[PDB]
Amino acid sequence: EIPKPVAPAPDILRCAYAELVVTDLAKSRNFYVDVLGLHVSYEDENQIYLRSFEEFIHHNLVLTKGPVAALKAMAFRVRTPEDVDKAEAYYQELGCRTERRKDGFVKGIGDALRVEDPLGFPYEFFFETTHVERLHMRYDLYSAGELVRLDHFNQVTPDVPRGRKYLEDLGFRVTEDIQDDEGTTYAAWMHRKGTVEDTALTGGNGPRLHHVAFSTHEKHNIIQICDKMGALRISDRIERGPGRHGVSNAFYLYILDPDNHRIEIYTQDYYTGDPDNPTITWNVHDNQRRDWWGNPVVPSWYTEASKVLDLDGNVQEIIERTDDSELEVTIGADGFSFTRAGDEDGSYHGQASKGFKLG
Amino acid sequence: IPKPVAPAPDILRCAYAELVVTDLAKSRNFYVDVLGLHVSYEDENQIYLRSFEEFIHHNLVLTKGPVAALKAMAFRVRTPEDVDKAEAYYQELGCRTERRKDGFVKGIGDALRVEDPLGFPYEFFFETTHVERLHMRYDLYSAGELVRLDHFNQVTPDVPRGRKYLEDLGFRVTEDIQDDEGTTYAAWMHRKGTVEDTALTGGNGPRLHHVAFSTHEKHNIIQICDKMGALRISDRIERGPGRHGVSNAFYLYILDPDNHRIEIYTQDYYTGDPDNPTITWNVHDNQRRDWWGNPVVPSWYTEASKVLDLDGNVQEIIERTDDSELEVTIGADGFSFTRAGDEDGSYHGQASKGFKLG
Amino acid sequence: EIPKPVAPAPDILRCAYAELVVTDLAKSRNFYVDVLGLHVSYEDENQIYLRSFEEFIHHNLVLTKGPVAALKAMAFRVRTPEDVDKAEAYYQELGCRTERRKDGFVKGIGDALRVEDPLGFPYEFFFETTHVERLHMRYDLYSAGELVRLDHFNQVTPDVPRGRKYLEDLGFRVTEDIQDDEGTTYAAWMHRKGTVEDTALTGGNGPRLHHVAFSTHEKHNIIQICDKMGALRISDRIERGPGRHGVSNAFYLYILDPDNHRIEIYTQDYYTGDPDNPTITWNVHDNQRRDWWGNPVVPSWYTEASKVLDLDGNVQEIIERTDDSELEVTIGADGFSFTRAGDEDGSYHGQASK
Amino acid sequence: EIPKPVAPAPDILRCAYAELVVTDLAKSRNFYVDVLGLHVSYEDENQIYLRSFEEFIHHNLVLTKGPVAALKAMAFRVRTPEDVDKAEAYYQELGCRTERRKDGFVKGIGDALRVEDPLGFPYEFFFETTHVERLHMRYDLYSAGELVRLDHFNQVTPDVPRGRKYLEDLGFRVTEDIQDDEGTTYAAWMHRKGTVEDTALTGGNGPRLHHVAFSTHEKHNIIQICDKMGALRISDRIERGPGRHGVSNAFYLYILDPDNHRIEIYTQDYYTGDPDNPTITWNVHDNQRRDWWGNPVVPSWYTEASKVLDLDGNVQEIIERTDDSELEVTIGADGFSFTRAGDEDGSYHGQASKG
Ligand SMILES: [Ca+2]
Ligand SMILES: [Cl-]
Ligand SMILES: [Cl-]
Ligand SMILES: [Cl-]
Ligand SMILES: [Cl-]
Ligand SMILES: [Fe+2]
Ligand SMILES: [Fe+2]
Ligand SMILES: [Fe+2]
Ligand SMILES: [Fe+2]
Repeated sequence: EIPKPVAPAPDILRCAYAELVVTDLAKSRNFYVDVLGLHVSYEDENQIYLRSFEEFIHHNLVLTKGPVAALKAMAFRVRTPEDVDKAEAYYQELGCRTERRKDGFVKGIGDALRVEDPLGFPYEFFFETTHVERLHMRYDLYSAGELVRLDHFNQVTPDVPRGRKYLEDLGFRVTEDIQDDEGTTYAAWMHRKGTVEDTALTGGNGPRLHHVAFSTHEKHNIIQICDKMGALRISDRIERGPGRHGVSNAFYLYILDPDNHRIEIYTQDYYTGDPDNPTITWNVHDNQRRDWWGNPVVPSWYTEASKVLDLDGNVQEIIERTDDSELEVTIGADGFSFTRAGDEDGSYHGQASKGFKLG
Repeated sequence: IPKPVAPAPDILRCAYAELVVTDLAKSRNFYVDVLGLHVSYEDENQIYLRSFEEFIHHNLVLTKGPVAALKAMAFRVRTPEDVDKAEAYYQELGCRTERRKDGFVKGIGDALRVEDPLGFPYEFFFETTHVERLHMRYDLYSAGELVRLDHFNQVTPDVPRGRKYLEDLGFRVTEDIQDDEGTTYAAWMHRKGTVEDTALTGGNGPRLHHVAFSTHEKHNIIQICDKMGALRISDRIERGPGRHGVSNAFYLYILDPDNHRIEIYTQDYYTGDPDNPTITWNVHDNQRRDWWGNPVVPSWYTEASKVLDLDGNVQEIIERTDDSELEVTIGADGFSFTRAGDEDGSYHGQASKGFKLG
Repeated sequence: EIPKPVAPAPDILRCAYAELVVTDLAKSRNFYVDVLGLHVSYEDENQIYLRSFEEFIHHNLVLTKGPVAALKAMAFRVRTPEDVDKAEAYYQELGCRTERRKDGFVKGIGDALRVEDPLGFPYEFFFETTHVERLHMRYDLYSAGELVRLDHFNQVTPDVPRGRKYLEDLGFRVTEDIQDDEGTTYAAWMHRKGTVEDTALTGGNGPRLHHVAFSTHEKHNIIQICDKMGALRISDRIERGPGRHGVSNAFYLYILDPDNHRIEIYTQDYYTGDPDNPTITWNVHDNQRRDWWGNPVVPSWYTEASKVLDLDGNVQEIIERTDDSELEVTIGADGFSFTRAGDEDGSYHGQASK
Repeated sequence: EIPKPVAPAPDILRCAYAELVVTDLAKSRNFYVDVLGLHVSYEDENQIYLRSFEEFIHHNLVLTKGPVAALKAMAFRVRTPEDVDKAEAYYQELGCRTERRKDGFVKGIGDALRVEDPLGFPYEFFFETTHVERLHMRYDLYSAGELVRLDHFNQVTPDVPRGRKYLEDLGFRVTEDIQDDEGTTYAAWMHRKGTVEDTALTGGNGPRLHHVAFSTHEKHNIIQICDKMGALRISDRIERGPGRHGVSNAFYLYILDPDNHRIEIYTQDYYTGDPDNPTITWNVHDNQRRDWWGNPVVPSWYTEASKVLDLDGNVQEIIERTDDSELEVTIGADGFSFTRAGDEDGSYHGQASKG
């Protein structure tokens, strides 16, 4: 159990950007710029800095060339410069390794703290950032699949309750979770900015990065991404979806970048900003919890995720989950799911929904 | 099947299906309360339903009976005389016909039913009772509104044989699915200038694969899925939602209380020019049925509705001997590709996206 | 009135393309390609040939550089090559001037007949056309405002009944119209392809071309055109809309090209293919007939339209409408409209709505 | 100038609900429930408590039968019970009339403070509220025009700078505003919850309530409201729109209830929660500031607004704006607006855009 520090938590606004290490920068730029339409804030031979249509901070995604694809940092914006000091004190009290750079780790960010957090994830906290042209009314640029915001991260970690407590102390509130009737938590979603999530925990071997999520305005924009992927004959890079989530109630799509970093495209979750926002707990065997329409969750969605780096840039060693596996208990050999609680009709025993089994 | 000397009836479009249903109240709940179709007439025996933009009496007749099945798939013809032409055409084909001057179902007049050469019960009619066209009744409009009847899809063992017959009847092939060794797995064909009025799916038959209704927009289809989740009947969402390859339409397949399959469809393309370019897809192309490469659930290939003869008895099934689309794509000896010739993004002995057959 | 020929009418499939004369080709190209996203089928220093997303024939729009902006031809595809000969015999019997070019008037069209029709409009009939790549699944090209089909033309003409009967003899079926209780017809819509319209007649001084219309898939695509025009700071070229039509039930927008040629963007009218398709007549004073939400129709919509050319390329002289003016009876000083017939609440007298 | 209290401001979460006095409870029910599809949390013979599709607090709208149609309370929810204490001390230091009830003024709200604020508006602050079934996944109920959230209020007040300063001291941050080159402010928008607005000031004679705004998921849902109103042959109750706003970038529609209370339907503005969120100032003569597509703003939109009540339920006296009138300077007889700054082409003199 991760103790609550005496030192006050930094006041975190929102998820702000991810730095992903990529192996072939030109290939990755083709994906995020040509395919997905993100806007270039800056690039050179080593990095690409990208932002969403409605962003005014410098970037929402930095692609950094390196030998091993991995998450290098997941960055949260804090409310004041002094919150960066607070973050440093808070993580030092937690016994975590920290690194402070007054002029930033990446271009367009100023004073910044990176930490190896207690779950082994590389978090950044910053306030200072170079404002850029906010493109929110640049409909001359707007794509049929336009990514309008950065929405959230999702982290794979072996012990969800341990992580959840730590994130709650840091001021995130859990909006939804997935549990069973035997005490196991499989996943949790938690926010600062008043949407369903700024980050999220998925039970599994970790630390690994499950995905980064961008929003669109409307559901047809997500459909267009799928359609465009078909036209580009890269439909094999559509992992899962499109669908309606149970958890979050968002319309969603998961796609895979050239280094298999998973990207979620997301729209129309709900307001969570009230402090007594009702926490929704879904049962792990409810077949409408992940896809509301009951479509089966591909096994890769549970098993595959990106490496994460330490502050030296080396891959963090993976710690195996010992709690029950969501995959196993729902679609595995001894798995079970239901459409209606207590009804055998529309239930699935040892296989996935809709007539499929694990490959 | 030979081309008759007699002229084909001039067919306008698919118009309505009569489905036999076993429990009329449960079927009513599905078609009216879940799907929002509009009642034109009902009694203890039948429910007559129409789509939002329709002016003819109905697009769907649900008839209570002992064995769920397709009883008639009906096409409207251009003139009263075309019913006489249909009768002569099918008589020359040596098919059983039955003519009723005052119709088989309410709101249809002079009508001919035939057991066609493929074993399917076709109706041809001109005369129909017009009703209030609800197309601007936005006070009634559902978030999932079904706006038109679009097409039928028929399961039949020998696709080329059926195709040639429909071509003689004036349907024109728009798209099809073949392999490199000359097998045909499916064909789509039209009269009204959309991708299909009816379509042939290779398989044991005669069976009715589905009846399709349109929506205005893609979000309307999404809403049907969402509503089915809220009603906790997501298990009746068979396949989708998706984008089709063939037709380019956004789609969904759902199952009614008797397992009759309904497609919801939108935004296919114009085919009314006589030299409309045909499109042939390779059976192993994993974008042909779902453009996004999502797997086709095996029930989509195997399950379909019984059809009746003109006495109300079930038509006997003839087995397909040509290769099975399921088997050559997603079975244990199957394969499909994302890019022709590329092993990356290819699937061998299983479906796309990491699933095998359950 | 225009007598029915004994010669058989050509079998007309649909509206197919318009040739518009434009004064500055590069400015026109910016509007139709860069703003509206139409797809280049051919271009040179004198002409740009453009098509919609789902088209397989060579083009839906030809922009031709010339001294005077005008409609040069409104072209219908016919069902067979022999239908061009039928069109020639038909228009000759009508006493109309015709010109036949076996190798076409514009690139990508073959054997073609142009006529000065009885209403003074330059019609073209052709069958042969060069097929091109049908872009309907090219979602790598698809714009947020994508124009997917050519839908129809709309013609200003002084005597709507006279034109309507002529078009009916040619096989067009009227789907909707606007009339009053005194028996005046103000507009009619008519089709071959089984939508609400391939061409339409608006009562006014003519021959003039009121608009060319393109379809989108969905209503948001039309919204995007407006939003894009705002971002390009050319919102002054949004003439009317976006709205829901009463007539046609379509979602719509009217915009103006650099020569003030009017383009409609249109989606989601209904099927009219059955021969007893019910015809809808609206009362001219019904304030929901043109915009279903009761938004006012700006006067320019009724008064402004494009010149049309004769076969020598000279502008056709205009004949003034003598029947009542829809503008005058609805939004002019002695005009009126209602929301609910017979209710003075929601009625407008001597001005427009809202 | 309204002074900044020594007392700390309450932590305000968001706009939460409005209480509207209406004259015919059945006709108002028909509008809000049958036409617009809002969900009934509670009703009796005197009041109807309505909520949006995604709401979990008891209600977003209370219709209260009474003799004079008016805003009775615009309510904001605060972060903690102790913030209702903070509110009370804050408004007392401002010399405002206050009234606190530990068991609420309306059903479904607990300890609540109502005030006559320095601009003459009845504000309520509360934390405690009865939770109800959150209908956000009830797609069996979802309307083609579904109203999903309460988004904001908009207030008519004669002196916008004066009001703006007061709201900023209260913790609202200005996101967008409308000014001219002569030092006049015509409108401002300001937020707590990280959208463009929780309330907004429109320069005019006041206090009056300009509108209450509800969100939809998508733009087509707003189009459907218009289409439905045509089918019901009540298109005359569509005042303005649908449109794209300049200010806020939201897709919008303004309609009128049976007592002429103005309702906005709104979707797809942007995130403002960062504390250095860039302000956007529009010039009052820019014809894309209110409707981005340049559609004219009808004069009633500027002139008409709802009465508001004091804490005794009497109508607040209206104070006249003496600053320049947005109507007059843009669409009046000596008005002006432009499409492109400095371009005569596409400008309008003494008249509204589009003919
Ligand atoms: Ca258990
Ligand atoms: Cl999920
Ligand atoms: Cl398919
Ligand atoms: Cl109109
Ligand atoms: Cl505005
Ligand atoms: Fe996610
Ligand atoms: Fe189909
Ligand atoms: Fe038109
Ligand atoms: Fe507003």
